[PDB]
Amino acid sequence: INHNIAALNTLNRLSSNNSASQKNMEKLSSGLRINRAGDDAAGLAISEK
Amino acid sequence: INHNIAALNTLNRLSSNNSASQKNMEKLSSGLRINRAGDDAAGLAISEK
Amino acid sequence: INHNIAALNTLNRLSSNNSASQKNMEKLSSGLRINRAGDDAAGLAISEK
Amino acid sequence: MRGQIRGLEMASKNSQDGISLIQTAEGALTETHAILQRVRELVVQAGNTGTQDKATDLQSIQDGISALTDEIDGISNRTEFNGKKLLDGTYKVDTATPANQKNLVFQIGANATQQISVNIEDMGADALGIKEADGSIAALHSVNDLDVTKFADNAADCADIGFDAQLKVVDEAINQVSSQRAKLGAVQNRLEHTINNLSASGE
Amino acid sequence: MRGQIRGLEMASKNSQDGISLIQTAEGALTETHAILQRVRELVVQAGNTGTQDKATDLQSIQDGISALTDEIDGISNRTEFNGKKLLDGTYKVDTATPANQ
Amino acid sequence: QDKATDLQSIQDGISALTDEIDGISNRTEFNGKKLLDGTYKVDTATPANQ
Amino acid sequence: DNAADCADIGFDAQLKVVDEAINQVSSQRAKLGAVQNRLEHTINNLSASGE
Amino acid sequence: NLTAAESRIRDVDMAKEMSEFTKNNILSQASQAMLAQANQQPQNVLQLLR
Amino acid sequence: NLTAAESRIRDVDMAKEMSEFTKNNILSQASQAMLAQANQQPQNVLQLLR
Amino acid sequence: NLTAAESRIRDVDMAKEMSEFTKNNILSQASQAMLAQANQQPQNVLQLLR
Repeated sequence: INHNIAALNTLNRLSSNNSASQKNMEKLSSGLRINRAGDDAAGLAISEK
Repeated sequence: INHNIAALNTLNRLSSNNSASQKNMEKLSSGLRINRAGDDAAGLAISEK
Repeated sequence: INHNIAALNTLNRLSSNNSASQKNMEKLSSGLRINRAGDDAAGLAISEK
Repeated sequence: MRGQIRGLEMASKNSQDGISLIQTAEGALTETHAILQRVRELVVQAGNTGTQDKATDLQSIQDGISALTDEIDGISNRTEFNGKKLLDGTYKVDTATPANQKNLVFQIGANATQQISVNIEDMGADALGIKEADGSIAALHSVNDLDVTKFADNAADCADIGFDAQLKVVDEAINQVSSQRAKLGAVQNRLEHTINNLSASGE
Repeated sequence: MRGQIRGLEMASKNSQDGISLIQTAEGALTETHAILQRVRELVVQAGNTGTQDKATDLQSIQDGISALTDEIDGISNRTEFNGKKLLDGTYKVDTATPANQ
Repeated sequence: QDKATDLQSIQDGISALTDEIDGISNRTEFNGKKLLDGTYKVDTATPANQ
Repeated sequence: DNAADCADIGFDAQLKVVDEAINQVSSQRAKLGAVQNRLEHTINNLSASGE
Repeated sequence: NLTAAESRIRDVDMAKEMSEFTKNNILSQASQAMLAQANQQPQNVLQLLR
Repeated sequence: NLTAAESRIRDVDMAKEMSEFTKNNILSQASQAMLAQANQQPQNVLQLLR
Repeated sequence: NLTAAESRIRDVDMAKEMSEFTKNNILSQASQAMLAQANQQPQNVLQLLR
């Protein structure tokens, strides 16, 4: 089944890890634990206020 | 009996070994000794909690 | 009865074996255990879906 | 012999197909679970940070949670195998009613009756299975997410919204995922050892 | 001589058939054994990790084990030779009863 | 796991196989005598019909 | 509807039909080949006796 | 999981299929050798009964 | 302490798992070589009994 | 955000595409080996039916 094996779970981990490290940078670079996205829009809207 | 010999026990070992190395990767790639499957659902459900 | 002997059962085995090895190739070449033919149209129609 | 051999070949086929179903539902429940982790994060935040968050903040959270609900429901209503909604929480509710079960049978053995009985019962509305869905609590906190402003009224005072019941819904929802995956993986192991038998015995 | 020769040909046949039965049951018992290894893994875990596992955890384990039981029973109730359930545990229980062997 | 249509696909194959078995039993003739006429020599406990 | 539940369609009866159908072929061929052997030994007798 | 499911449907045991391929080659060749022999025997007959 | 507890549950002995990975590669490859040999022997037979 | 949007349109899963590339190489080579075998069988036939 050679043509069916790619360790696709590894590939999924890869996508996950790349986004993960990306997020780390974005927070590091910006100095923001807050998200740009509305994820925790409570805490965001607070800090906005 | 040429048509009956394929070392089918070797073939069974082959299937076993391919799944084995696969599992090794999946844990290595994910960094998870835990299973996705409920095998040791005790330890899983614990780590979930 | 010289004109009546051809080991026709051997000939029938021959036709069978040629088609057999042919099928093996076709699956090997295509990488498909599935049939082109509707033989196991259940499993086929599943994989289609 | 050949009757049984061929039956063992199709047995291996059927069991592998079993596995495919399993791992489908398995990965889906893993993602569900990951959501539920996020949910509990939002529960602890939906402690209102005590009283510090305002009603709008709880509504922002609740928008996020209802969004997550819609995703859980999406899992349970998109996870199909051959059209069979494998996370149809009403697939095999035992009910104490044999007539209504859709028993997830797996005929594997080349011999008659050699079948495996499996149970599906999880879905987005399946959270604290007290017996069934209780009401606003025990299921519909997973669906409707009671932490709107009722929480700010009684952050602890009445259990129904006093943070307690909600966290218990989430905890039990997770526990039901855990046990569902436990059954699921139990059968996974079964089919592993089955196939090993089918292989050796077939040989 | 030929009577014995032919009887030896069918003897070889019968003995090879013996072997086929043997190796059938053999491989089945090997798989059974492998399960039992997994079982003992689940026994040592079903030391509850002492007390650390909870009742639900033990039930998750027990679900797995009862599943394994069903597989062992499946071995012993699927391993047939010519219909003869070769791992019928009641096949040849000596019993101290010749009538039932 | 198979659905009703899948069982019907299988059943189409099997009924096809039936038609082939019937074809065997209704084509296997010797000198016209349908040698696999299943009603050729049904003993029946009736000597008159054998 | 009833993959096992009633034997009539519960996979059991069907597999038993197939198994017995095969067994009836087996025994039919058993009789058939018994007669084959008979005619083998018959012909050997007819040949020797004829000679 | 779904591509794996498909892969199970289309699972080629490539080792099996190469092995079976090999066997069927062998069997074809053997059978043809025997067909040659089937053509050889009646020639021996021809000479011997000339 | 809690993330450490989890880590114990999900503890990957990465060295073990790379090692075992290696082994299982070796074992797969070896077994396939033997499957080739299983296909070679009956060919030798074919020639030798031709 | 816009260059990211484009990037999603032109998103190459480079790992996927290297993997699929690999596979298609394998598959091409395998199929050609089988084409050789397709040319070998009728030669065996030629000798065997000479």
